Amino acid sequence: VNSFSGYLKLTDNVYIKNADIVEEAKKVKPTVVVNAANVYLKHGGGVAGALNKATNNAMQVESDDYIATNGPLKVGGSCVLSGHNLAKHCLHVVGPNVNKGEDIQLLKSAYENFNQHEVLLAPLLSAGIFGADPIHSLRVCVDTVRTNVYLAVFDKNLYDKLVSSFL
Ligand SMILES: OC1(CNc2ncnc3[nH]ccc23)CCSCC1
Ligand SMILES: [Cl-]
Repeated sequence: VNSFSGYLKLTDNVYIKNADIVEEAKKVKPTVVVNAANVYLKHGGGVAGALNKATNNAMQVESDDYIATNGPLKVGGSCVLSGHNLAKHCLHVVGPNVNKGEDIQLLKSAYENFNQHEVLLAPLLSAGIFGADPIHSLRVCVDTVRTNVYLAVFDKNLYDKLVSSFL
């Protein structure tokens, strides 16, 4: 039993809600919140910009030190950093950005990072400004993640379409 509330159950381990991931994180304070990161951990917009703003830019400061030490992530890769005021940890995961020409096949590799964590609050990878089809992202999530994932979908119209079309 956990403290996530109001989710629709899609499968044994995947749940979905119409919610702002920032507000969800502030309420639940989960062990792991997933960021929709880019390889440079430049949290300018989308989910990343919103999560960073909620940390008063502390996420960006920590991320800049991480990159200065380690260099960029790989597309499909991840790193674990602090969750600041939002969660214990933030798992920064880089899905392919279709608006950059990146291979959508890397979406499965990105979701594999979730399997290293028993429970996560997450957005749909490569959705929104990363330009992939969110219906496709949900399918890859369900077919790849085996740990317990609570998906927050900001857009109510999109949430309803994802539910209604789910196979
Ligand atoms: O959910 C997405 C990604 N974007 C966000 N998701 C959750 N919380 C968020 N807060 C700010 C942005 C944001 C992908 C699925 S379709 C609707 C958009
Ligand atoms: Cl977005």
